[PDB]
Amino acid sequence: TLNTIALELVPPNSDGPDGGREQAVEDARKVLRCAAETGLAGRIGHVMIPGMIEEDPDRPIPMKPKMDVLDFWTIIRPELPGIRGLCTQVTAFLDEPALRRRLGDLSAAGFDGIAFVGVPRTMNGVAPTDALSMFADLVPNRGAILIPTRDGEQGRFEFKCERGATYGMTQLLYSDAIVGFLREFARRTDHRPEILLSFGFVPKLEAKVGLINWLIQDPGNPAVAAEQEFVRRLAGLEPADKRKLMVDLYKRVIDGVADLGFPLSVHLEATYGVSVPAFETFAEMLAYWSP
Repeated sequence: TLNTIALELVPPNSDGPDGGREQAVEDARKVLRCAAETGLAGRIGHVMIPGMIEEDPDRPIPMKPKMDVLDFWTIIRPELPGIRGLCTQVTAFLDEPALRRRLGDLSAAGFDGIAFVGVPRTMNGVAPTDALSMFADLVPNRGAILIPTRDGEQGRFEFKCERGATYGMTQLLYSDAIVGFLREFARRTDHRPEILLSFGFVPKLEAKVGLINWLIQDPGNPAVAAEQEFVRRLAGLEPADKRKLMVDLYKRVIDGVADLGFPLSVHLEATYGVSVPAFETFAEMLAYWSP
């Protein structure tokens, strides 16, 4: 059981003369600063470093290269004493021996959990679900991605638990759909993976860029339609009003799943960047319930 507060920390752009090293150091320090200014010093137990970033084909300016998960971790680990590592890992370009070597490298560096994921839309090894069960003593927390609104997620997530998933890291949660999912999942199955509950701060910039709106989109799915409308509302609200709405949602989710039998961790995300306003919302969420 992780039983932790994980912060999403995206590696910096490596296109510059220094490869993003100084940017990585300022990122780690800004995380500690925001936590300190909001009353959450020492509360974060893990950083969640994504090894894959969804690419939107319709973004005009292509995404600059990013640091490797492990290169990024090597720089920020001295800056984040006591905090452990989580990550996502693309497995499509790793055969079983190469997967063994990567798992060993991550395990040695101090990663507790790893979620295997696929490649972006615009991109061309072991399948993520087949990797869950391989070399299970290395990075023993093996994660699957859970999207409770997705069609057929019940049988999909159930099969991933069969195949060795020990925790589920959810897509960003902007409704209480996770409550109905886990209730039905606990009714149908004995599987009780730890659920890493993902909550993402929404700033006013979402109203212009629409990044989060795109990340969660699911055309035709009315449940996601409701969530996108919730995100669009949040983005236009004044800072205090949106903090209350996200905290209320947080309470509905925690209160909805608290008696279902799944171990709970919390996954904090700030899609547009770590900020003090983001951590002001995080703090009030964790003040209601915290792992």
